[PDB]
Amino acid sequence: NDLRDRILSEPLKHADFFNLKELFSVRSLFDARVHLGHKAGCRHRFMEPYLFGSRLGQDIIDLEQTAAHLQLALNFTAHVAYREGIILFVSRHRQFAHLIETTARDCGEYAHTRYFKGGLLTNAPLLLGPGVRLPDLIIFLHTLNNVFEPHVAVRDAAKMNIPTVGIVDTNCNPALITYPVPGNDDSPPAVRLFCRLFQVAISRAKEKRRQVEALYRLQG
Amino acid sequence: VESFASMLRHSPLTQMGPAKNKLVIGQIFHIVEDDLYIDFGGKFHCVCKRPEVDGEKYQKGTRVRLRLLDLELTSRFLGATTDTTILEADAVLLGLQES
Amino acid sequence: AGSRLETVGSIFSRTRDLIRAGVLKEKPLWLDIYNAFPPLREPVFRRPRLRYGKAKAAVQDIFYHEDRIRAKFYSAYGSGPKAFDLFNPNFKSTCQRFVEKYIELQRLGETDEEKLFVEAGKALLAEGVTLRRVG
Amino acid sequence: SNEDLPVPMENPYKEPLKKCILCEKHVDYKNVQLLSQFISPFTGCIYGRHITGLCGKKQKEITKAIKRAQILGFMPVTYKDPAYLKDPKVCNIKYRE
Amino acid sequence: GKATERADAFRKAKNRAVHYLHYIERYEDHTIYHDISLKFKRTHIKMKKQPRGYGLHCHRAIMTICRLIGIKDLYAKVSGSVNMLN
RNA sequence: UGCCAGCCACCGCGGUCAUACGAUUAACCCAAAUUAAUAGAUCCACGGCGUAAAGAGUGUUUAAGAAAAAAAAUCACAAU
Ligand SMILES: [Mg+2]
Ligand SMILES: [Mg+2]
Ligand SMILES: [Mg+2]
Ligand SMILES: [Mg+2]
Ligand SMILES: [Mg+2]
Ligand SMILES: [Mg+2]
Ligand SMILES: [Mg+2]
Ligand SMILES: [Mg+2]
Ligand SMILES: [Mg+2]
Ligand SMILES: [Mg+2]
Ligand SMILES: [Zn+2]
Repeated sequence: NDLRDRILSEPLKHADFFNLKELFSVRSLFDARVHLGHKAGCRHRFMEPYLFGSRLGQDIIDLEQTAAHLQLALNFTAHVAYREGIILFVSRHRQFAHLIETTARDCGEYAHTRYFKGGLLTNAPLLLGPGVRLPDLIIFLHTLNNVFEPHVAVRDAAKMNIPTVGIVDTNCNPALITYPVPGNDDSPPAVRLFCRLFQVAISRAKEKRRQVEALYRLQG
Repeated sequence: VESFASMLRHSPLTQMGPAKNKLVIGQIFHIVEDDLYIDFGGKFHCVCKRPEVDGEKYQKGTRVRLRLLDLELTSRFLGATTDTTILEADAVLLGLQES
Repeated sequence: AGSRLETVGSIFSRTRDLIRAGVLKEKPLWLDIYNAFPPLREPVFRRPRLRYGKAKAAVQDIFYHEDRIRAKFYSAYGSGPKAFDLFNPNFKSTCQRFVEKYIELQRLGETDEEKLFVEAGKALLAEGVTLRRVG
Repeated sequence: SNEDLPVPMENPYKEPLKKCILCEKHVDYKNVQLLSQFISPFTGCIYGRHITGLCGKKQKEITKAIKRAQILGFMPVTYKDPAYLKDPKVCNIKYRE
Repeated sequence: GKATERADAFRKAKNRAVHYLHYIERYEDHTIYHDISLKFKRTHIKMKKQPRGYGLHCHRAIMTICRLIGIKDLYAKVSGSVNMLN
């Protein structure tokens, strides 16, 4: 009881509890092309503070701000995996969809990279089952769908008070996302690096939860 | 620790300048029976047609040469707030890695 | 049960206000983690209005004096015979070699652009690279 | 202290603006050949911008110079003058398919 | 809540009202913080802060809503269309 | 009783089962007063003018105003 309150409140006093700062770097993102975006006419109006500048009509995303967002995003994902939460990966993009799905299969967390049905997060008991525990966190690797509209599950998670981590490009909407990271979701090295960082974050969180659980067991 | 402006200053894409008439080597990562999906490494893959000569030696992982015209094909039509990306690049085949 | 209005405020503000009111008796774990680790920006809904009038964007164009040298290089000699390799981070182009030797030559105190360009071309020719120019 | 920031200069790679056929040139009503190149051979009509391809200034000057030559008696109306039939074709209209 | 039968519409409205909830900040739990004047569509609503002793001079819908919130003292004046949903 | 007799401030009701007409029972609200009529008090715009009432067919000028912080007049083409 009190020791369970201790094991829940222990990682919240340490900023670097899961030691994720050594996972990535500015050169690591730059070699995997996170700093590129679409054309300057495609720039959404909410991406001007997150844009460093424009290189010959092409948007350049500031990876200092991307790393500053991504440290907090990975730390939040690690803590929500530590507290035994339900984590859902969503990316409506048919070029990596098998790779998101295999990524979630190796993570042990769940994925919806197919068509999102309309009343899924909202009208959960009719679609899924009589008593269904809602997801505790969603990562959007792509916040846009195939017809270049913002994703339905972002709005549905905002309705259902479900926190999210979203990779927003220069044409995306970071307004509804509580933890956005301004980055590139089109280049395969960037997408694979984001999947690898979320993989090692989930694995580190679950293994550290197991070790502190074993420490709690050997305490008494 | 290197700053990000220094890395932008020495990136090859900054050294590219214009995207028109640039000779860039690329790598093919997916084979469709007439369509070659080539990742030249900038942002997007380009799609080319298989040439009638030496068409057997264009496989997965094969390195080719390209002449870039547009790094991303994107236009404005009337009645559109935002431009229409095609999520592709425009490049034509010259040959494959003459060595 | 909850607050499903999208435009009122952030999910954090809605959850803390409903628990402060007393309708929600089960505290979410993500609320405590949010109290620990806040974002840079609070997720409040903002309507994406379109920009009219004389107002434009604040995005600056990325340009350099090195790009000014690259413009004259691409005007005179065009693209380099080495082609381009974007997979190597340390790729040194013939264009960037011309830029570096242009910088090293203007460090000698020559102001004239014609003299700088001619001696940069002959310094390229002394290093063995080929300048085909444009016919 | 950071010298790697971009400078607020203009674009160095601006390729210069594309020019019309008679651009930095001088039009006239006395030369029948130049005015009659932009005219349909079978009917005598004057081609528009989408066939001719000029700056609007030169398109208006060609139109006025032709019409002055039509009224003043220097060039035919109903047909192209057949002595200048074999001139090089600048227009993009294709009559034979 | 809209249904063919009045009782069905009542039940649908009761079940849908708990999904949409606000929290209304009340200064010393009886009155609102400051004077609020607004125009939503074609309805002009001006509500004024009052002291402790004189309570709820409002339109009857506003009186019902303020009683369900917990606001005991308010002034309210509505102008233009007095549509209930607006 | 059955668009008859009739009632009403407005919406309106009475066309053989009227809580609206007439009577009876009951009920509500005032009270040595209660209704009807007529005058008053109050009530229109510090709001609007594309589609609902409203930008007068156009320009210049007198009277009357505002000049509040900073500049400008001026070039292909079918004015008369
Ligand atoms: Mg994209
Ligand atoms: Mg009747
Ligand atoms: Mg009567
Ligand atoms: Mg009867
Ligand atoms: Mg009555
Ligand atoms: Mg009666
Ligand atoms: Mg009025
Ligand atoms: Mg009218
Ligand atoms: Mg008018
Ligand atoms: Mg009139
Ligand atoms: Zn011209």
